[PDB]
Amino acid sequence: EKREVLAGHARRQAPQAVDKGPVTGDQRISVTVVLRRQRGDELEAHVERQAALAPHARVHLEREAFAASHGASLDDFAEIRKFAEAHGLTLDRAHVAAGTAVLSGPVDAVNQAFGVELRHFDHPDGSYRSYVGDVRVPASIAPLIEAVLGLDTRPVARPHFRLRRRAEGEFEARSQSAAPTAYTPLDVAQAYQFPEGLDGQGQCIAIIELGGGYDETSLAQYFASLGVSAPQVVSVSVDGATNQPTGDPNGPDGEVELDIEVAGALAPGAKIAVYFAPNTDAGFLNAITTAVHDPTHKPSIVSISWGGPEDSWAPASIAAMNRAFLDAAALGVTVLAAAGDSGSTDGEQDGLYHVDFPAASPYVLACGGTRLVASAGRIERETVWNDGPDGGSTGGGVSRIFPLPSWQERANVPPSANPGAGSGRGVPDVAGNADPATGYEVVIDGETTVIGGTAAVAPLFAALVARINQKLGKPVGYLNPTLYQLPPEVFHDITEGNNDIANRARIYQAGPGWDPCTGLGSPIGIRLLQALLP
Ligand SMILES: [Ca+2]
Repeated sequence: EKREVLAGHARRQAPQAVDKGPVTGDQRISVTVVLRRQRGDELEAHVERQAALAPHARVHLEREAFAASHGASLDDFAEIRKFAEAHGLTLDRAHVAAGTAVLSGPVDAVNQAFGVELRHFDHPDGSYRSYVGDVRVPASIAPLIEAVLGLDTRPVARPHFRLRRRAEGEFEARSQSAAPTAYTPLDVAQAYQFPEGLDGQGQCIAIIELGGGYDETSLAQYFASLGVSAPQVVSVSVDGATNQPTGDPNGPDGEVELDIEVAGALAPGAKIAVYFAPNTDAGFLNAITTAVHDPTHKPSIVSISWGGPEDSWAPASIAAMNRAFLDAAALGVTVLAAAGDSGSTDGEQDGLYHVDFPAASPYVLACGGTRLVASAGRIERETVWNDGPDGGSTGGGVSRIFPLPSWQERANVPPSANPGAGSGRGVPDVAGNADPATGYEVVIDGETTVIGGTAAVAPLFAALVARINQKLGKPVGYLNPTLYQLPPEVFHDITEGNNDIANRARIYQAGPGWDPCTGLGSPIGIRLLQALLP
């Protein structure tokens, strides 16, 4: 019958990608379809509505009631199964609350079902399969499908951490005022006045990982060296991915282990659930929906240190991710994400500034990066993290996908620096120490070293939220609107520096109040808690 284009799936060949022929032989391949769901408008409105309410008197939805009220319908899954069967695909697994389904079949079947021709591509960052053109499905099913992910398997995200390269002191003079010292997460938390007497007991922090793994020896050695009891850590497999260390310190293991060590050191009473998934748009989405809707571990917080330029994703994939973050906000789950570690250009050399996703989502607490100089438990100096082209810098900027939220509009978010300007959601929301030169001591694959990157800030603040949730007795959930309504005295304002590592324009620059390098600044823990208490 007639076919219909599914919006947001158009793709031209990627820059630097080389076509290596059609995918054939017909091995079995899997994709994730995102279905329409019941009462989608009400869901968005409910969250957008609760904004005018302090998170300690709001009404969030419950996981057990969510599927029936806002999940995809069984009638719709039946139609998706009919569509699958009619094209040689199988509906392998349904996720009712999240409103998604995994379908698999030989390439010819996937090609036919979605109106694409999958091709092999070689690229400097890794070979993958993808399509050039658009996705078209039978008109009869088109209304039921909002997105198809996994057709393109290019690595979708980068873990936003960096290993320290320089540790040696100044020749004929060893001083301390910005380096070459390092901190434990506890030292940083003290500088940010995290509320004490709290360890996150009763909370579960979900940590999303798109590669690598952790080993118990590195973790045990780390916590023992701090003289603290280690948190309970469990691994969760998504789409067949598992806890699989590779042994490379600059590989995904570095991210996995720093995430656990930073969050665990500060909220050792929290259960840390680590969700492993493939590094593809489908894997990333499935890791987030699995954690957000997890009936077993029931996380109250999700920490993400992986991401990619918002323009490197298919629009339909970003929309599906954003919907999963809307679910988290509706369910009272806080989602934090590193804002990027490659400055205002986010690792792209096309002559444009780019912000990183998921940080760009209005439903995510975007975490920027600073260089922190602290001593005797106090902040002596805190500036924008910018160590140049090869050293990295905090992500930050103006989204070209998401409009400026009403709750963020009074902050000093500027128009985009790109040609044409234009308003958009400002990145980041808050910031914390991320400079490897004033980094965090960690144990990665058995060795003691120092790391930085905004990848450390998401777990740092995830632990802060866990402590605050413990004190409040109930989860704070979606915090963004609240943060922008709080008095400025709740934050340590960063006013000096810029996150431009591409040119001399000082792209974006810090200043009094909100800026596109550090957002509202570093939270002052005890003040934030006090402001959230009834
Ligand atoms: Ca500022």
